[PDB]
Amino acid sequence: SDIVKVAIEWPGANAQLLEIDQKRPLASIIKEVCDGWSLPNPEYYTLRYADGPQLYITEQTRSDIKNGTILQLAISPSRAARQLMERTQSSNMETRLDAMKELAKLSADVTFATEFINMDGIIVLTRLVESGTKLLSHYSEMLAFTLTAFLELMDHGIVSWDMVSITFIKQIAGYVSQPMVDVSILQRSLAILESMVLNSQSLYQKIAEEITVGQLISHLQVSNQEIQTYAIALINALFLKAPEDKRQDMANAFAQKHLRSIILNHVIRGNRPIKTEMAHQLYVLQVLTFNLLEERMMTKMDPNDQAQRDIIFELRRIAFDAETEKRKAMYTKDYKMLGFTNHINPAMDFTQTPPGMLALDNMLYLAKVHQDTYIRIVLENSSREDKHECPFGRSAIELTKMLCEILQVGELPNEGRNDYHPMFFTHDRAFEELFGICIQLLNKTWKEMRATAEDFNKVMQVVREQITRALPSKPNSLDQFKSKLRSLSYSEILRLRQSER
Amino acid sequence: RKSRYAELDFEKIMHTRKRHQDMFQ
Repeated sequence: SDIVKVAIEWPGANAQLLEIDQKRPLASIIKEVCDGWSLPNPEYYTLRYADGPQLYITEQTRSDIKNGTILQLAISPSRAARQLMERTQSSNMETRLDAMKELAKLSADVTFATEFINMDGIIVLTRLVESGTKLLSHYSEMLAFTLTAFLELMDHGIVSWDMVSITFIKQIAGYVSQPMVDVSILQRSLAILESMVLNSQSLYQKIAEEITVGQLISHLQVSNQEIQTYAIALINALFLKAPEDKRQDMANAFAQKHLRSIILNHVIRGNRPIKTEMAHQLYVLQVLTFNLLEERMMTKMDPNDQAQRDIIFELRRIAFDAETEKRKAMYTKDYKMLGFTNHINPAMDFTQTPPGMLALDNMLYLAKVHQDTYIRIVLENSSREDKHECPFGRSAIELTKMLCEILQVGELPNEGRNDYHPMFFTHDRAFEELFGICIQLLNKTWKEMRATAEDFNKVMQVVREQITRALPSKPNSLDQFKSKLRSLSYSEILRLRQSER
Repeated sequence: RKSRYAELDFEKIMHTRKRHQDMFQ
């Protein structure tokens, strides 16, 4: 009643065509097949798919066999695992190489892997890496197969990553930290370190000590996109696993060794088009990078802290002192003409989280790094006692909040996204630079709308539309982003809105 | 303080398994 038509093949023989009763034990089928070819000891054999990854057939997966499938009679997984336990440890180096090749093939099959793992097969591989001689020089091909088999076995999730010795860890890290070796070995070594880091806080700690920022970044400079992808993956893994209180230091260390420009020049603008898995790693890197802003975003100012109040005083001084009766008039209004809602105690405005102290950081950056722009914006609006001034303090806080929303500061990385904004790979302080560009935009839009204070939320909405219609054009640089914004003036936003209506 | 990343399925988010499969053909 429940039948599947298959052909079963064996080297040197003609196929047997069977109508397999799915109620019959596989052992009965295999004995039939063996008898057909005069093979003794049917219990030594099993069936596997002839095509694809050639998986072993079990009483489970036999249900998936489609009519007309070609199967092969093969050595059973248990006997194959025992044979490879012997041969991967042969003193005959050709025997060992051949065995490791076969082990790398079979280890992807969980039916085989469980047999091999249950004889401490993984320890055969780790002991070889720990103590084998001339592995990189004389036996690099064998070593690549060894590492392939190791990673395939570990990927079945049967045993904990914490089983690995400090000696094995150090050897794998050694392959990464060395003036680059074989590409196959480096690829697998990076892959193993990534998996170790992701799966164990203990392994993360040991690995973080064994590899330098410089060594990791150097691997981004190879022309091989898979090496580059695993290098960024390992970097991402270290960031993901780093304690909250160490992640910022790590970012500064990578930044000082030019991680960003190396990615820009060797990946983003590289000869080889970026394929999906590299794109995904660039997405994760950008998510982790924006999340470095999250703590400050959620930090409230302490309005009773004189040092923090003094930062706002400094901000005001930089602008107001660039302006004498006029200057006096500004200061008599406390912080009103710097545009804070809380005129007398602007520190209170920085207790809103988001954006909290991040907004203060952005303002101080603009004032220290782009003083002329800062002064222009404040002074065009600090003597304005018609209701048309653009309030700097209030605007900057709301803009910082808006940028955090747009760029999704605080969002976790997930499996489904591969998107990133390439212009953030073009400047060490791209977030702060973006703030400066967007506060100039906000002031331009404000003036284009002849806005008053009552219009504040409407202007912010236009500015939000401007920014978010510019980003999907994927500007290559901050300058390109600026050019794009110029093509989205208030009058253009009006036209686009009308076209929707 | 705890890590904001402590609770996620790191291999799944990182596509670790898929990348191995790509590498091992």
